[PDB]
Amino acid sequence: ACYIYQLPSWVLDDLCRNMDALSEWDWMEFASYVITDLTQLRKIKSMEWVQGVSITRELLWWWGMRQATVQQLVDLLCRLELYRAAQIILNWK
Amino acid sequence: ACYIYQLPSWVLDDLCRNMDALSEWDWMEFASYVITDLTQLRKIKSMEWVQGVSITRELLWWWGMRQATVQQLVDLLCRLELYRAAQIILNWK
Amino acid sequence: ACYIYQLPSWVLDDLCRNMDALSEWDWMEFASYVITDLTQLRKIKSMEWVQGVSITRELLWWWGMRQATVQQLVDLLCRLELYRAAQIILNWK
Amino acid sequence: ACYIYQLPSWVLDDLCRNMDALSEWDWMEFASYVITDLTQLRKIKSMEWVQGVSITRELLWWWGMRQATVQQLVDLLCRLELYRAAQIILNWK
Amino acid sequence: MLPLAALNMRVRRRLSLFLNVRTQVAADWTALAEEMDFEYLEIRQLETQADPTGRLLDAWQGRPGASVGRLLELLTKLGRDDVLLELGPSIEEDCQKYIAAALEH
Amino acid sequence: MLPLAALNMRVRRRLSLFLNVRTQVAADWTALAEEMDFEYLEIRQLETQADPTGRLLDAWQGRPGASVGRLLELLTKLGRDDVLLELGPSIEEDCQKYIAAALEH
Amino acid sequence: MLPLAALNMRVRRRLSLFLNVRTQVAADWTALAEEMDFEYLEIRQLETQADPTGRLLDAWQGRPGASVGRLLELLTKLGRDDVLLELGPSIEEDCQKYIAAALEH
Amino acid sequence: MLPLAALNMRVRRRLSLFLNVRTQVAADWTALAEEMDFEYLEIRQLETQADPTGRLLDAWQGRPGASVGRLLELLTKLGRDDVLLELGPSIEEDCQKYIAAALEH
Amino acid sequence: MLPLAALNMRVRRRLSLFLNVRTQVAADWTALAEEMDFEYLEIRQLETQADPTGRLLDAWQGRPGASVGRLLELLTKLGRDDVLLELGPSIEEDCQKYIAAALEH
Amino acid sequence: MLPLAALNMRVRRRLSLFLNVRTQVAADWTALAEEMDFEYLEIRQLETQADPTGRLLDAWQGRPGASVGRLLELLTKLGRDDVLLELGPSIEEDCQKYIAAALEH
Amino acid sequence: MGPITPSTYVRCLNVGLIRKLSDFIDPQEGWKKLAVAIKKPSGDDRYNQFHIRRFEALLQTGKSPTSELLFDWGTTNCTVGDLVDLLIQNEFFAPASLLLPDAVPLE
Amino acid sequence: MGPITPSTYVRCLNVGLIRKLSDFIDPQEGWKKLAVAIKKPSGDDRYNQFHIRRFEALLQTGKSPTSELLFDWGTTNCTVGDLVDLLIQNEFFAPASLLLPDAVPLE
Amino acid sequence: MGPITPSTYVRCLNVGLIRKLSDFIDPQEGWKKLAVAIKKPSGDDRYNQFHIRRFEALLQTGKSPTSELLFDWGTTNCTVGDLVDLLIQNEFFAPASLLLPDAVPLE
Amino acid sequence: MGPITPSTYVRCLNVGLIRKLSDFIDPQEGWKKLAVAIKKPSGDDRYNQFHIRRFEALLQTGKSPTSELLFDWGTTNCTVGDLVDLLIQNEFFAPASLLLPDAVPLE
Repeated sequence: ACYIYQLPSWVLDDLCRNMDALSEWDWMEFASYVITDLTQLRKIKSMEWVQGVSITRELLWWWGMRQATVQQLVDLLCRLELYRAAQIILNWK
Repeated sequence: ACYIYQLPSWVLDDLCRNMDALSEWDWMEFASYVITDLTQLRKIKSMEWVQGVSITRELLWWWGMRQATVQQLVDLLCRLELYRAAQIILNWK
Repeated sequence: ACYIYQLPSWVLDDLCRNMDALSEWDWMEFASYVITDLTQLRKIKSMEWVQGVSITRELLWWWGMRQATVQQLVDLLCRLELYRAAQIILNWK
Repeated sequence: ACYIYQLPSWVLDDLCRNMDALSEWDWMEFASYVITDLTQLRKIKSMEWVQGVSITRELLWWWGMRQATVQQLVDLLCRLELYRAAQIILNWK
Repeated sequence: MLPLAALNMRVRRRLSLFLNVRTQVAADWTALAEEMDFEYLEIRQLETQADPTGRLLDAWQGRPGASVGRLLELLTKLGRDDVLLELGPSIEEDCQKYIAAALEH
Repeated sequence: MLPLAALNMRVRRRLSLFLNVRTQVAADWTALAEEMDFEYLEIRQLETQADPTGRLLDAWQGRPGASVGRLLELLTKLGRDDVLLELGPSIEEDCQKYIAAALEH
Repeated sequence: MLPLAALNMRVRRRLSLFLNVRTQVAADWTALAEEMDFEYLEIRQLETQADPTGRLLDAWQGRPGASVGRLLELLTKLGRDDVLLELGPSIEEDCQKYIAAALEH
Repeated sequence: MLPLAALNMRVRRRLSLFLNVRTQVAADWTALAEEMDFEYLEIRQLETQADPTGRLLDAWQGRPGASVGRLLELLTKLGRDDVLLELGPSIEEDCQKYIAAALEH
Repeated sequence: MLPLAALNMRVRRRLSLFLNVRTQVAADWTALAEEMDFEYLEIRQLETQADPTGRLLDAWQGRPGASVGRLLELLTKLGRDDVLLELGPSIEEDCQKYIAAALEH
Repeated sequence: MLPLAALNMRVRRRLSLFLNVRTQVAADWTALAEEMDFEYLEIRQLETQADPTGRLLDAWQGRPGASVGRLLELLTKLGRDDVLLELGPSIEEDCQKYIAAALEH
Repeated sequence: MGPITPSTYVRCLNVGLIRKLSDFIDPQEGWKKLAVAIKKPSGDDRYNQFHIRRFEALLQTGKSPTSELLFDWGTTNCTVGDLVDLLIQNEFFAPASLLLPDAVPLE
Repeated sequence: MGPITPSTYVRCLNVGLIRKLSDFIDPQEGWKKLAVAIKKPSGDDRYNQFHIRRFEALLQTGKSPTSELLFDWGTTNCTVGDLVDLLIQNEFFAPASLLLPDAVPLE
Repeated sequence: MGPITPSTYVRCLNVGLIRKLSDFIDPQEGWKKLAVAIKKPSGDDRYNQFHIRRFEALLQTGKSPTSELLFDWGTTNCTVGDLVDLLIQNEFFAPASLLLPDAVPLE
Repeated sequence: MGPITPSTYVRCLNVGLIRKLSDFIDPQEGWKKLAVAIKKPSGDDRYNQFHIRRFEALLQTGKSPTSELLFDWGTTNCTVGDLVDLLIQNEFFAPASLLLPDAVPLE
C-alpha cells in the first residue's frame, strides 16, 4: 500500500461496506471532513441513490485523485471515532 | 418449480407485493431469519429506498444464489406466521 | 385539457403541492376513494418517503394510466371537501 | 453568448451544478415552467438516475434545440427565485 | 438441399437486419452462430464487422452442414418464426432462380 | 436499345460514385447487381476491385439483358431517382454521340 | 489422377467464385493454398492478382503432387463440400474430355 | 533464428483470433505491437483494417528483432499463456517445415 | 510552384499516418479533402481503400490548385500544426530534390 | 560493387517475395524505390507490373549508383534485416559466380 | 403500416409510436407487469425471473425496456391484438387506447 | 453548392456542414425522431422498426447516423426544403436555422 | 466441449452458456465479488482497484462484465475447476451447480 | 520517447501509458473537467458544448475518451507540460504525478 487508490479491491470493498451503509450522519461528517466543501459533496452524495455505487468508493477514489496517502485515511478513521473501519486497513499495514 | 430462482416472474411478483410492503418488522425478522447476518442485511435494506426495487426480490434472488429450495421458502412462511404470502406459492405446488 | 395525464406540468405541480403535503388522512381517503384497493395503495404510499416524489403525482399519473378524465378529478375534489385544490384546476376549465 | 447551446461548457458546468442537484421540487417546477408538458418531462426525468448525466444539461440542451435565447434562461432564473444560478450567468453577460 | 450461394444479397440483407439485432430472450445471430457449431472465439472475432449475420452465413458455407434448408430448419428450431414469414417466400424463390438457371446444361 | 458500350468514362465515373457507396435502405450497386441477375458469389467476387459499379457494367455487358435503357429502367425501378437526374441528360447524350457517329456507313 | 489442364473454363471459374470469397473464420483459397504447400509470401503474392484461386491453380498446375486427384481430395480435407456438391458433376465430366479424347487424337 | 515468413495462414489466423479481440487487463495485440517497438501513431493506423494482429506481423517482419522466437518470448513476457499452449505445436510444426525445406542446397 | 509529384512515398506515408486517423475536433483528411474542393460524394468513395490521405493526393494532383504550397497553406489553415513541424524538413527536402534534378536542360 | 546482373534467378525472386509485401507502416519496396532515387510517378508506375521489386531492380540495374553494393547498403539503411539474414548467404555466393567466372571466361 | 388494426403485426410498428406507447408502459415498472403477462402458447411464462433481470439492466444504458421487450416479443408475430388484449387485461387502458380505440371501456 | 436554398438537393450538401447539423440531430436520439418523420409519398413510414435498428447499430462503429440516414434518404432527391419543413415541423429549429434562417419562428 | 469437467479450460466455454452463468454473477455486483477473488499465483490481487473500474464502465455499453472478465481471465488457462472452486468458496452455489453439480453442498 | 519531460510532445506518448492515465481522467467524468480546461491561445474554449457531446458518444463504443481527446488535442503539439500544468491546475494530481513527479504538491 501507500496511496488510497493503491488499496486492494477487496480491502476497499470491506471498507466501502462500512462508511457506505453507515448512519447518514456518521458518514456525512467524515466526508465534510475530507477537506471538501458545500457544493462538491452535493455531487458525491447524489451518487448514492443510483445502481449500487459506493458513495465511499467515490469519495475515496476522488480523494485518491488528489494524492491522498493511506496514513491519512487511517488518521481520520480515528480522529473521527470510526475505528470500526480502520480495523480492517490495519489488517494490512 | 424447485428453486427460489425458478419461480415464474408473476408468482414472485405477487409474493414481492407481500414481504416488500409489509411492516418494517414483519419483514425484517424474516430477513434476519434467512440465515443471514448483521452486516449483509445492511446492504439489502439500503436497496429499498431506490427506484422501486423489491427488497424481497433482492432478498429472494440472493437466497437463490445460495441454492435455496422453494420448500424452504414455504417452510419459513409458516414458521414465521406470514401465511398471507405462502397462500400464493401453494397455488402452484 | 381532457385527461388527467393531459394536465400541463405546472398545473399538476401546483396540484401536487396540495394533496401531497396535506394531512396523512385528508390525503389517504382521497386515495382510498380513487376506486383503488388495500394492496395497491401500499405501493403508492411507500413512494412518498423517497427522494421527493409527489405521491399525488404517482397517484394522479396512475389514474391517468386508467383513462381517468379531468372532470373526475374535479368531481372528487368537491365530493371530498378538498376544494383547496380544485380551485387551481378551475383556473383552466 | 446568445443562445442556450452557445454557453461555454464550464459556465454550463457550474450551472448544471445548481439546478441538477437542487431540491427535487426547486428544479421540477423550473422544468415544468420551461413551456413543456406532462409526458415530455417524464423522459427528461428518467435520465437523472443514469451514469451522472446532468438533468439540467439535457433540459437546457433540449431547450437549445428549441431556439431558446440566453436572456430567457436568465429571465426564468429570477421569475422562479433561483438567483443562486443566474449569479454565474451574469458573470458573462 | 443447395448451398447458401443460392440466396443472395436481397435476402442476406433482410435476414441480416433481423438477426444482427441483439435480443435478450430471442435469437440474435449469436444464437444461430452457436447452432451452426462455431467455437467461442470464432463467434467473438465475428462480432466485429458490421453485418455479422452475413459474415456468419459466408463463414458457414464452405462448411459441412452448409445447406439452405439447413439454416432454414435452424431458424425454425430457434423459434424465430418471424423471420421465416417475412422472408420464407423470398427464399424458396432465390432457390428457384438458381435451380432453373445454372441448369441450362 | 444499344449496349453499355455507348455510355463511356464520363458517366461510368459519376454513375459509379453513386452506387459504389453502400447504403442501408437505398440501393447500392449490390442491389443493382442483384437485379441484373447475378449469382451470390459473382457479386461478392466483385465487391473487391474498387469501382465495382463499373466492374458491374463491364460484366453485365457481354450478357443477355445488356441494354442501356435496360440499366436505365432498372435504376428507376430500384428507386434511385437521384441518379437519373444528375445523370439522365448526360446519358441520352452519350447515346447520341454513338448513334450519330459509328453510323457513317 | 491427371494434370490440372484437364479442367475447362467453366469450372476453373466457379472454382474461383467459391474459393476466393475470403472468410477469416472458415476455409478459403488460402487455407487451400497452404495445403498445396505454398509458403507464406507465396500466398501474400497470390493475394494480389484478383481471382487468386485461378492463379493458385496455375502456380500449381505444374508441380510435384499437383493433380485433379489432389485438388479434390484437398477440398475434401478442408471440408469445402460446398464445392464438391457442385463441381463434382462438371469435373468427372471434365476428366472424360481429356480421357475419352486421349487414346484416339 | 528464423523470421516471421516461417509461419503462415493457419497459424497467422489462429494468432489473430486470440490477439485481435481487445481486452481489459490481459494483453491484446496493441500491448504486443507496443512490445514490438511500434509508435503510438503507427499503432493507430493499424487498428484500422481487420486482422491487425496479422497486419502487425507483416509489418514487423521487414524490421529488426522479428524472430519467430522474439514473437514467442514476447507472447510469454505478455503472459498470454493461453495463445502459447494452443498454438505451441502449430508453430514448432510450421518451422520444421520451413527449415525442413528451404534446404536442398 | 511545384506540383504534388514533387513529394513521394516516405513523405506521402508519414502524411498518411497523421491525416488518416479520424478525429473529433481536429481536422482529419476529410476536413482536408473538403478544403481541396471535393464533393460530399467523392469524399465517401475515398474513405474506402486504406490510405485515403494518399489517394486524396493522387486524386488532387491531376486537378487545379494542386501545389505543394497549396497543400501546406491548407494544412495550416486547418491548424494541423503537428503535421507541419514534423514533415516540414522532409517536404522542403523532397523539393530540393525535384527542382534539384528535373534540371540538366 | 558489381552490376545487378550478377544476381541469379533464386534471389531476384525471394528479394521480391520480401520487399513487395506492401505495408504502409514499415518499409516495403516503395520505401526502397525512393532510396534508389525514383520519382513519385515513377513508383506509381512500378506499382503496376506485379512483382515490382523485380521491375524496380530492372529500371535500376542500369543507372548511376546501381550496384549490389548499393542494394545491400540500401536494405541496411531501411533496416530490412529481414532480407539481410536470408539473402546474405545466396548473395555473397552470387558475387562469386560472376567474380570466380570473370577472369577466366 | 398506417391503419393500425387488431390483425397487423407488432414488430411492424412505427418506431416513432413505440417510443410513445413506451412512455405509458415504461414508468412504474409498468413493463414488468407486462413482461410476466406475456405467455407462450403452452401457458408457461414467456420471460422468466432471469430474462426479466436482463431487461432491468437496460436502465443503466437508457433504453425503453418497453421497446426492447416489445421488439423482442415481436419475434413471434403476436398481433397488435395480442398486445391490447394483454394491455386491457392488465389494466393498461391508456396505451391500448392509443393503439386501437376499440375495446377500451370506461371505469 | 454555396447559396443553400429550399430548392437545392439534400445529397448535394457539403460534407463539412453535414458533420455539423449532425451534432444537432445526433444526440438524445434526435435522428430517431427524424427517421420516422420521414415518410414516402404514399404516406407510409419510410424507414420502419427494422431499418431504424440498422442505424442504431452504427454507434458501435462511431458513425453519425444523422449522416448515414441523411445521405441515405438523399437517394430520393428530397429538397433541402423537405429537410427543414420536417426539421421545423418536428421542433428541430436550431438545425433548420443553420440550413435556412427563413422559417424559424421564436417560441 | 460437451462434457464440461473440472479439467477443461474456461476460455473453451460455449458462448451460449456463458451468457447464462452471466445471469447469475452479473446482478448485485456479483462479478465484483468474483473479480477480487481472482488472484494470481503470487497471491497478489489479479485485478486491482483500476482494472475493476474498467469493467464497471462496460455497463454503459451493455456488456456482461461477468463475460468480459470471464473471457479475460481465460487468458491464463484457469480450469473450470478454478472457477467453481472460486464460485463455491465465494458462495455462488447456484452458478457453480450449473457448471458441475459435484461440489455444491446444501446450506 | 523514454525520458518523459515537460518539453516532450503529448501526441508522442506511448500507447500503453495513455490507456493508463486514461484510468485516472476517465471515470467521474474527469475528462469533461479536462476538456473544458483546454483552451486555445486566444483564450476561447477549445472544445465547446457540441464537441464535448461528440466525445460522450464514444462510451457507447467503449473508447477511452480521455485518449480520443488526448490524441485529438495532440494535433497542436501541446507539451506534456501543458498537460500536467493543466492536470495540476485542475486538481488531477494522481495522473500528473505519473507523468512527471515534479510539480505534484501534497494537500
